[PDB]
Amino acid sequence: DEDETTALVCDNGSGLVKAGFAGDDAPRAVFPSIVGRPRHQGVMVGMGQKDSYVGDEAQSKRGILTLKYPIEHGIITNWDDMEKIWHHTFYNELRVAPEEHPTLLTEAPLNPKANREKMTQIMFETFNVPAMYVAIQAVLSLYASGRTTGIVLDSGDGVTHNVPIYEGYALPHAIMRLDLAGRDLTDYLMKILTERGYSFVTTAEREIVRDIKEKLCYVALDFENEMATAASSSSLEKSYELPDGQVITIGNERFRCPETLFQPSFIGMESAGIHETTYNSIMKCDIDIRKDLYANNVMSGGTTMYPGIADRMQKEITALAPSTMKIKIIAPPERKYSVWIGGSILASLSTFQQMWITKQEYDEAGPSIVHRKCF
Amino acid sequence: DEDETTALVCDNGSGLVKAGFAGDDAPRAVFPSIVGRPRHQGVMVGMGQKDSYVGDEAQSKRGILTLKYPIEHGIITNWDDMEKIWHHTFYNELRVAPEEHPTLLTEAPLNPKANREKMTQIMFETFNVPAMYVAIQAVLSLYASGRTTGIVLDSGDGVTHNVPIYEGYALPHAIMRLDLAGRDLTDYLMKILTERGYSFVTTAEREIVRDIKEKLCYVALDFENEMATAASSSSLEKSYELPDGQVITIGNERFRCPETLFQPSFIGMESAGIHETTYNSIMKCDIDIRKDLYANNVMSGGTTMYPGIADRMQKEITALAPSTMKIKIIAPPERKYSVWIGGSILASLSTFQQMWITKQEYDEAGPSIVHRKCF
Amino acid sequence: DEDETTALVCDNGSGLVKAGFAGDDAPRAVFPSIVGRPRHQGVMVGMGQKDSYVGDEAQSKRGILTLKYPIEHGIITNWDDMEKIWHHTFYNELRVAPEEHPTLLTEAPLNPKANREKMTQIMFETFNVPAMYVAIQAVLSLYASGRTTGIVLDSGDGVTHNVPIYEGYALPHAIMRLDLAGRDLTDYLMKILTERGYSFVTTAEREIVRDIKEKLCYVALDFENEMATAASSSSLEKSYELPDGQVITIGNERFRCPETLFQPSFIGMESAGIHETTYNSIMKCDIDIRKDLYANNVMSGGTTMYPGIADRMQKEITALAPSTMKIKIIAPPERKYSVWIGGSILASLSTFQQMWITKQEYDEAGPSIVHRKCF
Amino acid sequence: EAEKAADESERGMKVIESRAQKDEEKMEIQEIQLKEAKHIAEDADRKYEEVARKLVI
Amino acid sequence: EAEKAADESERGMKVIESRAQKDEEKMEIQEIQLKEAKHIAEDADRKYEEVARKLVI
Amino acid sequence: LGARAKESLDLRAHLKQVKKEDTEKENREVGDWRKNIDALSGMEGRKKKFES
Ligand SMILES: Nc1ncnc2c1ncn2[C@@H]1O[C@H](COP(=O)(O)OP(=O)(O)O)[C@@H](O)[C@H]1O
Ligand SMILES: Nc1ncnc2c1ncn2[C@@H]1O[C@H](COP(=O)(O)OP(=O)(O)O)[C@@H](O)[C@H]1O
Ligand SMILES: Nc1ncnc2c1ncn2[C@@H]1O[C@H](COP(=O)(O)OP(=O)(O)O)[C@@H](O)[C@H]1O
Ligand SMILES: [Mg+2]
Ligand SMILES: [Mg+2]
Ligand SMILES: [Mg+2]
Repeated sequence: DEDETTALVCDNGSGLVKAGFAGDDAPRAVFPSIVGRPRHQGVMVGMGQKDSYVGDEAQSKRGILTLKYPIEHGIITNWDDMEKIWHHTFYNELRVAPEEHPTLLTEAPLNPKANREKMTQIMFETFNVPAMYVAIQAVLSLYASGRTTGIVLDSGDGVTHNVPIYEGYALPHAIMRLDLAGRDLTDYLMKILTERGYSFVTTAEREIVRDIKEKLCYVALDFENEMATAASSSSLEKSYELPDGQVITIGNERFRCPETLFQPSFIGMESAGIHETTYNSIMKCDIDIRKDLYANNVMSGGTTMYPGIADRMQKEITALAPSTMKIKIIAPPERKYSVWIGGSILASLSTFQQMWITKQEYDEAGPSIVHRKCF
Repeated sequence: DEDETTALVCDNGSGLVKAGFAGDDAPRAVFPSIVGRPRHQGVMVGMGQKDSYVGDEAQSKRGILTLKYPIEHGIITNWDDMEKIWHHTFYNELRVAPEEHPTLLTEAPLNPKANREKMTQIMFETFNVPAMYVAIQAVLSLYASGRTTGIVLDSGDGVTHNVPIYEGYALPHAIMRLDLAGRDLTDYLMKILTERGYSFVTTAEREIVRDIKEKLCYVALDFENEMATAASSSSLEKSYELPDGQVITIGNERFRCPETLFQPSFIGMESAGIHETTYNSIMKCDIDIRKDLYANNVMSGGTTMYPGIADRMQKEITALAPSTMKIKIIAPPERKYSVWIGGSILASLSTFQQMWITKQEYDEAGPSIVHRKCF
Repeated sequence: DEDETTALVCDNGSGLVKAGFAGDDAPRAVFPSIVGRPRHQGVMVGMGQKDSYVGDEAQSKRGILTLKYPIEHGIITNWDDMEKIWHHTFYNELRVAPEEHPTLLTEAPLNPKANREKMTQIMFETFNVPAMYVAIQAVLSLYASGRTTGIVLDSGDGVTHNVPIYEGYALPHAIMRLDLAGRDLTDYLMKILTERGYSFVTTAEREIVRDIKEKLCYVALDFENEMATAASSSSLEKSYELPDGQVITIGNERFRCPETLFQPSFIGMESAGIHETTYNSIMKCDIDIRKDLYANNVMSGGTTMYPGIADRMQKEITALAPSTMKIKIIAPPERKYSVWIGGSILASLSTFQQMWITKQEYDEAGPSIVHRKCF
Repeated sequence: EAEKAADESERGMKVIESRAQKDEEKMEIQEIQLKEAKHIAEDADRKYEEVARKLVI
Repeated sequence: EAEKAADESERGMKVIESRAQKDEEKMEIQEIQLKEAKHIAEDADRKYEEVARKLVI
Repeated sequence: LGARAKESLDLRAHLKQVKKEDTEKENREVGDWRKNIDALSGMEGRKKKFES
């Protein structure tokens, strides 16, 4: 722990938890949001026999544990799970006590207000944090980009959000949430791999196939033409070496997986591709600034490490929108940490401690005070 | 079909289509303006496999169809959709052939002149109606009220129009259209219910929440005081039984949803509440008759079935305008049919057939003749 | 600031504010009279968060601000708005302190005397101007023309004034104000464009359509014949490239918009065209000089940059008045600055400082002294 | 050794990205200036033609 | 892992360096074009003003 | 024009500099430290416990 009473910066992103100290450039403890529970009961002795397993421990013990998600698309299952994982993060991973450091947290866009009130109340009772602040990840990604104008595409693991912000002003009237995310990607890839001869249901193979998505997946420039040329495609077809050692070969599926977000009719969504959701979002607001939105679009999330989103994005928007002004996307490398960086940015300046949510305000007005203290 | 060659009376209201015969008291075929399409492709056989689904058929088949709106705020998407729905109305629902009956139609206020010219041309070519007349729904609601003086507030599902008419004379210089309507109401309620923990995007839940608006919604007498007392409000809080069987409880939202029309700053409109739009409309015209406008205001539309518009209306106008003369609103029960009733009224008198738009006039002067034949 | 104590020359024209130093040929700081205010509340930090936005700043920030007019047709809303905009003009735009320079101001014709008394009092208390003079813009435009005989048509953005002056003598008995101005032009064009399929309400599109009026609009030589030939008119129909990039095509509307001033019955005014208002004005005064008024008519205002006013003016007056003497209009290029030029002319001569309204006169007789000091 | 080398390479990324972004800022500045110059030139040419026509008449 | 990262960073080195040099070339092109445009604008201003003076006469 | 460009680029550079400040504060103390496995050759074969 630093000698100074600097604040805690924790991004509880929908899919990854990244925690650390204020003034740091990158979060120190970063782990996926999976939680493992003993698949069977206790009869043995001498070691183990522990209920909750979180972090890399559960990653190593994936096979023996039922792998469960305490949060999915924002919905909260069991607050005890968050209690334990935050205990682990603060003491076993961050080696910090929350008594002496206020916490800045980031929440998924348009999270329930009742969810905020319950989570804040359990937090304040269970923990002894001196002060509090929670913010939407959209403005955090904006801060990471450091440009007040643009539309943020937050692609988490449970929801994809499109949020327009002009000159550092939120536009909730033109903000939308789409239920397509990593979960859907894994599902669709699971069914295609089932049609390829490999049919698995458990979560270990879920992580294997999301790793495959991280490594080999394409974003098709032209879809049906690329499957037409991918009929044989000995060179274009790509293989992976699974940890057991078998060589699993995939061809068109590499670019037929992320395409589903762009083409939701593959597995039955009324909503069109996410580019249509950015398009409608843009026109909902006044006409004039729309060009700037076209030229200032930002994309954020862990998924963004994949190739192909930028070219597809620009080409389709230019197809939909007039091609007079030039559209260009901006995306700094390793932007999944960017939100946490913005949290540090919030703690940089000396005005941030004017609106810390202190203990006594919550003791006076209950959780309801946040309704007036954040917004 | 009646033995007599009486005319067809059809109100294509922005949100509902109500069609029937002249001389009738109520329209016979009344259906919402939603249109359903097959969400997927055809592989099965033996039944169904039909493209367009309209009326109660689509209402029953809402889940399987992409639900699309052929008209929104007056804008026309695809004339083929109107072609099919009019075919359905005339033959499957009205069991009438348009060959032997002239048609009186009502159009949304200030509808495009190009829209009128194209719709009339496609109509005349596709159909074989002997004669034509189209009128603004404002004077139709006036006729239903049967009083030549007043300002009509037409609250459709796409637009809300304020139109002053003194002694049976239109005042286009003081007529305005506001982009707030049922769509906005559903949207705002959707986001509030999202903040209540229930987040849906599809149209079935859109109809469910508009039904909730029909049943439970309030118009707050005092807004912030009623949320202050609605903090707990066990008695004031009201519940609904959704068709799946879950009990969904809503409190202040009941009167926080229609309030948005009165308070547009909630979701960002420069225009103030609709009472301000009636106020400005009134002062635009000569001072003297303004008092009569205050005392003769009429409201029309399906939304008017909700409670609370009358009291709010009068109180705010009295707050804005001097309280010497008494302001009173008039609104007959089941006034959403009233426009169609006025259509029947138009066919009642024997002068109406002096200005039927016959086939030969259109054949001579093209669609352009309507520019001289209606106005 | 110049080393000399020369006076300030400021034209607060109804639609544009043009300010600078005496002895200069053109005003230095020229901005439209629109004022922008934050459309929403403050939650963000690090930049902006300023209430009043004036000048090009508001022009760039039009989309984010509610755009309001501190003056409309002469009526004053909030003196604080003038306080702020004058502060901005003097210090941020003119880089001058009013302590050391007397101010010559121009006011809209027939402005309220109570308005003059209140504005002068707030001015003298708030500011520290050494001396004062305010004049009607009519004689200023006369000075710009430099001919003591003529009738001035001042076409501002809120009012159009017709004022006859013979041999440098005002004729208030034959002076009239008409409520038609730029606002009306934009409104009428808005409704016609609504009938063309494009329906906007916000002020950004107001500025876009007034720009369209600046660029493409005609003044029809013959009205109904030109719409008759404008039925198709592929060559005569003209297009504009809106900043978003869409091509918006307009035909007869180009000359059907300014025609409304000439033909007020389009949107319901008892008063006839402005040429009738110049005609009546002329005959109210003695018969003999009327011919000179016919031959010495002057037109002034920013609108005058449009084509077609001169030919229409002369032809209609010759139609109304006998065609013996030749009628010719005079209008120097860039005459919207001309008033300010005349202000400089007032400061040119050494008799002007005989009737500066000094601080001590106002301190003695209050604001009432202006009632005896200007007129 | 390899990880240290990778870190200095990462610093290379950072500083070269900074070079690219400052260049891009200057690109926007000079391209906007070019638009303004060409628009003013076209307007001045049109004004010259109009005043020549007026002079002839 | 370290070796592949270093190689990826080398690929980035060359890509971004080239981008920057290209931007500098564009800068020079834009500069000379802007100078020419400013010259033409001044020319047009002078011409229009001279014509206006003749017109006034 | 120069004023417009200066204002825009100055705002951009202000946000850029505030972003740099966080990196200036710390740059290495965010990573974890080294604990690789190596040596241990001198340890005995008959462990004091029977997991030998
Ligand atoms: N290094 C990486 N390369 C590619 N994809 C990644 C990487 N790390 C994480 N992801 C993907 O990002 C997802 C988590 O998204 P996350 O960054 O938590 O969203 P948010 O930005 O809302 O927190 C995971 O499902 C995973 O598939
Ligand atoms: N029985 C009812 N009770 C309450 N609201 C209704 C009822 N029927 C229809 N509505 C509302 O009226 C709207 C349709 O308005 P409509 O009557 O078509 O406007 P118009 O008068 O312009 O035709 C629908 O969105 C629906 O929410
Ligand atoms: N360069 C221009 N070309 C055409 N019209 C203009 C131009 N500049 C201003 N206007 C018009 O002039 C109007 C403002 O009139 P203004 O000159 O302020 O009247 P006044 O002479 O009473 O001050 C604006 O509404 C605008 O439409
Ligand atoms: Mg994300
Ligand atoms: Mg209605
Ligand atoms: Mg004027």
